[PDB]
Amino acid sequence: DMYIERAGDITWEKDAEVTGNSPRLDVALDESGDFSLV
Amino acid sequence: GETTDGVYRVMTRRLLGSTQVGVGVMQEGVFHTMWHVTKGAALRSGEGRLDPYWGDVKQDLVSYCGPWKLDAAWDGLSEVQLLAVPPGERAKNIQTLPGIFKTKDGDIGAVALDYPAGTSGSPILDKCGRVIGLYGNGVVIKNGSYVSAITQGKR
Repeated sequence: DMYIERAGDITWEKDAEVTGNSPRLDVALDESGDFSLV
Repeated sequence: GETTDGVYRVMTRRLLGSTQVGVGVMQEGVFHTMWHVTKGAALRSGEGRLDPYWGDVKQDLVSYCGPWKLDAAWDGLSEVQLLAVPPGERAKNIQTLPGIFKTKDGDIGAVALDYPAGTSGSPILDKCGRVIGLYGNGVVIKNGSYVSAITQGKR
């Protein structure tokens, strides 16, 4: 038995913490929806 | 029982207790999440039931009550925001510049953000508040961290 609960609005925040890099990766997508590096 | 718009946690009533398995987006009367979150199982919205409408395992997407409504995409240049809804924590916008999944069929945006496996399905937003994809399907890179594709469906 699964159920959903509201978590908030879908809005861009004018003061969000910026983090994470921007890696460019060659990947492949198989029939089962799995990504894998090349 | 509810069709309002916003971001939602996807919870389960398992063995003993509740547990957040994923996150979703309700928009235009349709609930959008990732397939590995619900596995095509119906969801409960209070007293009303949400029945799967469309799903694709390769896309890793599922929509309830109607067709996929999210059609925005990353512009390849600007920063985006991950509207992460982790288990037990309030929804938070995490701004980032996406990387690139260079595939056989083209480039796909990817956010190098690592969050609990109950954040799966969290929307990724552009500067205009549009959902350009969902968070939760990606790769673990050569060092051990996680990189999620910006998984979007077709409208």
